[PDB]
Amino acid sequence: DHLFKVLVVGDAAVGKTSLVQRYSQDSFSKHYKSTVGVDFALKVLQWSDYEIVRLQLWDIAGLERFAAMTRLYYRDASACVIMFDVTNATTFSNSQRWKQDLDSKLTLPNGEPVPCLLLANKCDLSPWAVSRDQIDRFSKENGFTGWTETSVKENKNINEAMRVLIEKMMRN
Amino acid sequence: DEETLKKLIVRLNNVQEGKQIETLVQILEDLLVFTYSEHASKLFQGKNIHVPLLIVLDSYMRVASVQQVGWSLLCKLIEVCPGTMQSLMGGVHQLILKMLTVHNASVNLSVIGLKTLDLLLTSGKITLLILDEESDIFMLIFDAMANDEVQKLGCKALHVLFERVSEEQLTEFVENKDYMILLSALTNFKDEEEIVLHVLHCLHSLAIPCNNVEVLMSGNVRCYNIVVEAMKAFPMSERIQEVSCCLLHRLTLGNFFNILVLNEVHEFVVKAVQQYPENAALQISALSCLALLTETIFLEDKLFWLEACYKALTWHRKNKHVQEAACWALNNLLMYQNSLHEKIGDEDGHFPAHREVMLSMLMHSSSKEVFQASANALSTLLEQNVNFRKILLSKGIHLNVLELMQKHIHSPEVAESGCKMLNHLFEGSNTSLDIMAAVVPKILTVMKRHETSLPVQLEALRAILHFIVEFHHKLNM
Ligand SMILES: Nc1nc2c(ncn2[C@@H]2O[C@H](COP(=O)(O)OP(=O)(O)NP(=O)(O)O)[C@H](O)[C@H]2O)c(=O)[nH]1
Ligand SMILES: [Mg+2]
Repeated sequence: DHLFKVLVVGDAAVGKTSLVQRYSQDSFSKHYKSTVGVDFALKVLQWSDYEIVRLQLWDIAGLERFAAMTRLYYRDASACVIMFDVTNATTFSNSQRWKQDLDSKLTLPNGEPVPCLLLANKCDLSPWAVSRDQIDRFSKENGFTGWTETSVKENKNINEAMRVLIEKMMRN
Repeated sequence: DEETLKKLIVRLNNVQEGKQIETLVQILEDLLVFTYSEHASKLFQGKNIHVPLLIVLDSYMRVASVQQVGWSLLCKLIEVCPGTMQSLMGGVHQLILKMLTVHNASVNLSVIGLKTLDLLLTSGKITLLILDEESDIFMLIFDAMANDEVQKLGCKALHVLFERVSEEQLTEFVENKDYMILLSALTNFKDEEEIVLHVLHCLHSLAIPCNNVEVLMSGNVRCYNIVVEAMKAFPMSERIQEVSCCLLHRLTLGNFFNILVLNEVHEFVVKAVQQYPENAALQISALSCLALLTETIFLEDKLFWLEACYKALTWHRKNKHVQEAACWALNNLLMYQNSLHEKIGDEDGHFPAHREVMLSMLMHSSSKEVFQASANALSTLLEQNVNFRKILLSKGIHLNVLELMQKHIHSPEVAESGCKMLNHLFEGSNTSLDIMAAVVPKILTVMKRHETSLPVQLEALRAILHFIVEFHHKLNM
C-alpha cells in the first residue's frame, strides 16, 4: 500500500471542486461557488491485488493568482494537474502561468518534473468545445505528460484521465 | 572651493592657538553643512581632520569651544560621509566616554555627546568596545539623568546597551537602574511617543531574567504603567502596542493571578489584535499571552478571539510560530468555553478553522510544536462537536497523521498527542478491515517505541480499545 498527494490548480470559477467532488464525493454539476481556501479530498483505488493506493487531492484556490504561490503547498507533493475552462483564452494564459510557476517551484527526489496533465474542463458547452487542434500546440510545446478533454457535470472522461495520470505517476 | 578646505585642514594640523583653531573649526563646520555637493565628503576621510581636534579636546578639557563644536563637526561629517563609520573601525569610544566623564556636566555639552553616541551605536561592532571601556558607560548614562532631548537620547541608547550587559548585570541594574528610567521618564515624558517606545523596550530588555519578575511586580508598577501607556499614549501606534504586547507575553508566570489587572490587560490584548492584524508584530505574543490569561480568567470576547485567530491563521500561513501560537490559543479558549462548538464550522457565519488547522499541520511537518498544538486543538474540537467526526476522516486525516508520527518518533509528546487525537476522532465510529490494517500496526509500533511514558501508553490503549471492535476470511488475515 502507498499514499500520494495530488495538487489541482487552475483559473478561478472553473469548477475546480466540481471535479474533485465528482471523483471522490461522487458529486457532479451542482451550484457554482467560489473556493475561498485550500480544500482536501480522499480517494482510495484498488489498483492491484494486495496493493491499495490512497490519494489526497488538494484543490488550490486560484483567486489569489497574483499572490506568491507558496512552495509549502507543493512541498512533499507527489503529483499535480492543471485544469482550465475552455471558454476563455485568459484561462489558457493562466494555465501557462501555473505551468511556469510549478516548473520553477517544484522538486522531485529524482529531480525530473512531476507528471502534469492538461484537463479541458466542461467540453459539454458551446462554442469552444472540441478545439483540440489549438490545444495540441501547447500539448506538445509544454511537454506535458498527458492532455484530455473533460466535462465535470457529465463526468464523461474524468475517470479514464485520472486512471491514466495515476498510472503514469506510479510508472515513475 | 576645495582649495579653501585644503587650507583649513592644513591649518588644523598646526595646533598653535586654541581660539584660532576653534574659530577655524566653527567656520569649517558652518561651511560643511550644505547641500551644494559632496566636497566635504571628498573620499579622503582623513583622521587628521578630527583626531587632533579630539586629542586637543581631551587633553585641554577646559577648552569648552572645541568640546561644543568638534562633536557637532564629527556628527555632521558622519551624517555626510557615507564611509565615516567604516573609517571608525577597520579608540574613538574611549575619547567620547572620557568626554562624557570628565567635563560633560553642562546640558549643551551633554546633549551633543549623547547624540553622537546614539548615532555611532547604529553602526554596530563598536558596542563591544563601548562595554569594555574604563569610564563606566552605564554609570555615565545613569548620572546623565533632566531635559527632554537628553531623555529621548538617553533611551535610543541603552536600548542597545541592554543586549549583552549580562543577566547578572541586569540583576544589579534592577536594584537601582529601574528608578533612573521608569520613575525618571515614563512619568516625565508621558507625552513623548519615541521616549515611551524606548523606555518600554528597555523594560523588555531588562525583563529577561526570571528572578526580576518579583522585583517588577513589587507594587504592580510594570503592569499599571504599560496598561496606561497602551490605553492613552498609543491608541493607534503599532510599535508601542507591539512592544507592550511583548512585555505582556514575557511577564506571564505563576503569579498570573493579577485578577483586575488580568481583565484590563486581556481587554488591551483584544484591542491590539483587533487593530493591527498584518504582521507577527502583535499576533504571536498576544495569542500566547491571551491563551494563558484566558485559561486563568475564565475560571462576545470568545467570538472576537475566534475571528482574530482565524485571520491569524489566514494571513501568516508561512510562519510556523504564528500558526502554533494561534492554534494553541484556539485550543485553550475552546477548552474552557464549549458553547461556541456550533459557532465554528464550514457553514456561513462560522469560521472554517478546521481546514486551516489541517493545512497548517501538513505545511509544517518538520516542527513538533505546531503539530502538538494544532493536534490538541482539533482533538478538543472533535471532542466538543460530534458532527465533525467522519468528515475529517473522509478528508484524509488518519493515514496522514500516521505518516507524521512515522516521521516524528523521537519525542513522546507528539506520540501522546497523536494517540489522544486518534482516540477522540475514532470514538463512536465503525471502521473496515483496511482501516484496521492501516491503523493498528502503526500505533502498535509507536507504542512500542515509547513504552516508558505513561500518557502515551494510556492514550494508545484507549485508542486500540475504541478501534478494535468472504468477510471472515479477510478478517482472519
Ligand atoms: N456550463 C456548465 N457549468 C457547469 C458544468 N458543470 C458544472 N458547472 C457549474 O460550474 C460551477 C463551478 O463552481 P465551483 O465548483 O464551486 O468552482 P471552483 O472552481 O471550485 N471555485 P474556485 O475557483 O475558487 O476553486 C458548478 O460546478 C456548476 O454550477 C457544465 O457541464 N457546464
Ligand atoms: Mg474550487
